[PDB]
Amino acid sequence: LDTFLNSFPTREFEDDNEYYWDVIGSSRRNIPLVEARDENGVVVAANAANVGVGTSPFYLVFPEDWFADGEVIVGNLNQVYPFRILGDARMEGTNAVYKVELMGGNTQGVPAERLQQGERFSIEFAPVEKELSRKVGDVRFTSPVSMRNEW
Amino acid sequence: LMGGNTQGVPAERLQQGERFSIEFAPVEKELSRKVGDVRFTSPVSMRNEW
Amino acid sequence: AMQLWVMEYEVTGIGKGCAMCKAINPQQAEMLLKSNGIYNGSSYLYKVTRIEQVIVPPCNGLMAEQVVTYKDV
Amino acid sequence: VDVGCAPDGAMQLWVMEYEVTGIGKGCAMCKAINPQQAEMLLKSNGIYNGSSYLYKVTRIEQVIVPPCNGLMAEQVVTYKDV
Amino acid sequence: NQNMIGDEITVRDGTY
Amino acid sequence: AVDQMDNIDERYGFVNQ
Amino acid sequence: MKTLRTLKISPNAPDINSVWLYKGTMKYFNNGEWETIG
Amino acid sequence: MKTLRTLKISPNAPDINSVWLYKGTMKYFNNGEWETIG
Amino acid sequence: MKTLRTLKISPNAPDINSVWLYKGTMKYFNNGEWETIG
Amino acid sequence: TTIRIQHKVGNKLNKKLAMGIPMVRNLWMHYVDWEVELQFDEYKNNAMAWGTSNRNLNGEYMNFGKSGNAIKTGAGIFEQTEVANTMYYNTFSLKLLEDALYELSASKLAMDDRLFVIKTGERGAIQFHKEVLKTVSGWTTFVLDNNSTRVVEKVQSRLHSNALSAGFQFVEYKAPNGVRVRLDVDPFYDDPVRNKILHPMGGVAFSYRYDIWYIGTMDQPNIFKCKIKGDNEYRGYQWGSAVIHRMATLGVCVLDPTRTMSLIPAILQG
Amino acid sequence: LQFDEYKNNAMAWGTSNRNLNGEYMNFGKSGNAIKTGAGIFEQTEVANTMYYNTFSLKLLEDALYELSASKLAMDDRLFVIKTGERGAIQFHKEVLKTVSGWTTFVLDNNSTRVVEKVQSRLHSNALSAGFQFVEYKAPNGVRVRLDVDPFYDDPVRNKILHPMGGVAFSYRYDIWYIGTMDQPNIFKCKIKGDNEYRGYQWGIRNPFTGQKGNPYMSFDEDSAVIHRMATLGVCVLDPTRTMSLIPAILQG
Amino acid sequence: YNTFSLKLLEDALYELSASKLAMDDRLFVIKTGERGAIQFHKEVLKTVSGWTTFVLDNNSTRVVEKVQSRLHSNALSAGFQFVEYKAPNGVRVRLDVDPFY
Amino acid sequence: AGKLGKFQMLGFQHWAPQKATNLMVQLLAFYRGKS
Ligand SMILES: [Mg+2]
Ligand SMILES: [Mg+2]
Repeated sequence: LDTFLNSFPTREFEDDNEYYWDVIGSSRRNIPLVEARDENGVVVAANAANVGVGTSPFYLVFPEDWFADGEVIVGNLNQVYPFRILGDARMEGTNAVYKVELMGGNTQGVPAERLQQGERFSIEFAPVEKELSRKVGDVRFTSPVSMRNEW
Repeated sequence: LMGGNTQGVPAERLQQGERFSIEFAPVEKELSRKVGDVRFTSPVSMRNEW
Repeated sequence: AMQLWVMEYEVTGIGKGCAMCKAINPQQAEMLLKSNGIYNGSSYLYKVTRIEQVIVPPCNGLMAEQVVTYKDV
Repeated sequence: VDVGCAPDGAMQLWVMEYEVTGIGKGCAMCKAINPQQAEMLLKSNGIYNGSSYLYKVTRIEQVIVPPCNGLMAEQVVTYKDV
Repeated sequence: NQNMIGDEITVRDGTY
Repeated sequence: AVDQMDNIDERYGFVNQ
Repeated sequence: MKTLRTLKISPNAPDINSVWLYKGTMKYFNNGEWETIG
Repeated sequence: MKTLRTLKISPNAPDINSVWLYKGTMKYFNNGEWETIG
Repeated sequence: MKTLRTLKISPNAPDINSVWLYKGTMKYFNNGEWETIG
Repeated sequence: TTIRIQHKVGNKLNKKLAMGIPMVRNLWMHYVDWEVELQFDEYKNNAMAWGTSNRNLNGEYMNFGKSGNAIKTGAGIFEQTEVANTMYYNTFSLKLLEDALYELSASKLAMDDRLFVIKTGERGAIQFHKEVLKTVSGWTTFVLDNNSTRVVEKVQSRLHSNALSAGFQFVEYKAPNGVRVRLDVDPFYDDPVRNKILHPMGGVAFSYRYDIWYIGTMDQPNIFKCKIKGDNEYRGYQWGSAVIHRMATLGVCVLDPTRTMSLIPAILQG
Repeated sequence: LQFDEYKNNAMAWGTSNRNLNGEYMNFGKSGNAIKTGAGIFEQTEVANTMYYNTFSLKLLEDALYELSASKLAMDDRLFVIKTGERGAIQFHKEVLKTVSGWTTFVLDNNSTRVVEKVQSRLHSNALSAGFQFVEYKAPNGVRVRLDVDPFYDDPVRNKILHPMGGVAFSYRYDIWYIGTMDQPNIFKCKIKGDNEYRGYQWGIRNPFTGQKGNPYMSFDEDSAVIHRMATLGVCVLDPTRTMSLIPAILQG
Repeated sequence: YNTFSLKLLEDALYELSASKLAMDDRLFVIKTGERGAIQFHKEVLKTVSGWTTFVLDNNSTRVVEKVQSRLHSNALSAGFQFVEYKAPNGVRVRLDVDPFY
Repeated sequence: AGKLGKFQMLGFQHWAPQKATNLMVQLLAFYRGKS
């Protein structure tokens, strides 16, 4: 038992109180969908038609203001249906709804199956013009929690 | 019962033949009083003839 | 973020399963399985057969059990 | 979280894998005060509690309740494992 | 009051 | 410093103060 | 076509390139199923 | 004294030094013909 | 769990670790005796 | 294509924060100049590899920005190489793989120039391993022994004089007429953030994507990153409010997309 | 000797006596609370909990591959298992079941050398026999190796026996180090400048220090009492860098 | 014992050696007679014959040797004996037959 | 063929003693972002 405990080094402490150490995770995250509404505000059910049929605006409601002014986010199928966010988040209480148009040359719209609750969404990038561009995008951070032990 | 135990020890863990060994003797930090003790052993012998 | 829900289900053609979620209603516990489970791209295969809430005061009890046998395959 | 359960006051949730010898494999979800008690609830209240010697439990793992919503644990027993 | 310093741990079994 | 398995390090973005 | 070089005595099912022997019933894995010989 | 080592799954008869398995009938080469076990 | 890698055609019992093929029978060693399939 | 970022800021966090809570049993100061450089380097990485074009066949761009001018976007790595040789499978086989790679090599490649380095994820390597092993297990002509393959070798151990080890993995497959298929793992297929549909055998269903870059020898690069000479990256601080603005223009070119074959799972389609 | 045994058993085998409500319920002889912290073997079981009756190698490899999939490098996936002697035989039979399911390959004696030739007076061709599987190499860089420790097989502290012979603690597998952390994961805590206490309470003579005559007496009795004291702890920073696999007859 | 088995002697010598001896100290030289060597030989033949997870080729064992004879060009001999057994965790067994037995 | 939850990522809006180590700890029960 002492041969096992001699293979561990020794860090000396200043006091005999409990001690902490801060553990961290990543800053890159995907956010679930809550619901998606079309241009008139009625939610896109599963038994519905396509939503962005003419590069038309629609809405994506998320449980957190995680996305930004001009970013292209993608659903569970990445790069098949790019979603360019139009404007800042309108906060419906804690929820954040973004006006969203389809970006990747899409002229038939996103399916109604691809706009349901639970589908995770992820930031790709924020594109602008070549001429007279204005500010888009934002930066995300992360915070550590602590663990504990005593003597 | 140490360890944070709230709901006790079961009764079948306290029967005849249950073996008990010494871990250590933990004390309070302020105004602790003496605990623990020290134990000794002794050998044997054997014998032969012609 | 209210209650715990233990689900027994059946992936159609693939096998049987067991799962546990944290949701406010059992309509969301099926939502958190079909969207976050391992059959994420074929979520139509999940056939949830039993949902029951994890209430404590027994403190010692089975919640789900489901055997795949040699004559089910 | 201090509901008065046996292991130091808290409720403990477990996931069990086993293989019923001659029959197949299966999953289980069980609240139990010990992982020894979780495998005794298979042999007492299981589907094969009559012939309870068939249970060969290969995993008993604890599930920790998260701070908020989400899928906690999952265990599929596929037809190609069997 | 033979307090082993450390940070503050106070021993109490009689005078030493 | 990116790890050999392409994983980024999150501890470089902080300042100890 | 498919050659099997082992015969396995087990209550459980063996690997699919083996013969399942259990107490008097012989099985073998053909077309995705354990096929009873008898 | 004749040691057969491989079992073969084939819809028609294999060599005489191998066991013939098809659909549930085990056949092997005994007394000059394929003898079904059952 | 128990691999029987050989099969032997003989009127005498070959070995514990081989399969005993006599006219229309396939016996193997199980539980201390010869168990016939079919 | 043109990329832009901003952040309203100094070293301290702002409103987009997220904490990571682990599940264990009994349950600093942000350098803002290192996060606006890392997460704008990743805006350029996502525009390069995972970008999409918004033009008609009339030459018309489809999306207009805040200034009324059209947002001009060009395709990326993964869209330009997915215009030829791309296959969407529901089950992985060497029967589909060795037939796709032979007909392309019989019509385009000499026999010595038929080496195919599959780039895939980590779980794509264990799926390729079990599909060669299923193919090898149907080679009932040849008796595979431990003498040549050495799946069970002899390691030195204190516990026994003759102590063994066990394990193997198929990393290469050699097809008739000189078609050789190798396998290496890129770690970026196993991204938990970007890849969100999961596979029932473990992973994120994008590690099961096989990509043959570099079909043949071209005497020049086929895929490269376009760049403007000088310094095409811009930076600006808008003190009121203190907003850091960054802008960068970029591009990716694939000259011959027919020299790139992709095997994507069909659950990532449509 | 007994004080050093108190120091080792507290560091290795410690349980935190803090309640769920953040209170201490064990009160000392003065009436103040006895505050203890977790040991080595309590801090290490909070993340990679695992219990079993039947050992499965497939479950061991598919739990060391799901946390080391794309986090550890391909050359950073050697997992040394510290266990007992009877955990090495349970590991040996489970790898032996694995390589007997590999019916694609033929394990010939010409390479495994399970039956060796030895020189003996009994025969012109005399043979030897014996083998042990001590390593399994999982796909994609994961290697699993045993390290039998006599710490596990200790029959004094370990009283629950196993039905397959020996103590049940021999059948416990612990992978203490998974990958490289950039810092020590497991270490032993001490206070700086804290010398462990040693005091004597004696009357007219001290048998311990051999001193006859006392200027400052403790009591009037002919005695000497030695008091020794130590404050000590351990720390495991990342318990997800450590996997455990315990027999469930130890009851958690 | 009434009948000898390797399951008896390997367990008699492993519970002894796991309790009392180190790893590198488990060499057991068994003193016996000529009939006890054949009784030893039949049990480690019966244990190795159950190891059907390994194919035991004649290239390593050489139980059938190629000898020189007047009768045939490819002439053969046949015969072997098992005189040792190596149990796990370091336990070896060596026979030492004694004419006094 | 099943997962178990080992972490959960929450926003902050949905929410000194001595230090054992000075530099922070990345747990293996956390995904990390890929370049
Ligand atoms: Mg292409
Ligand atoms: Mg741990």
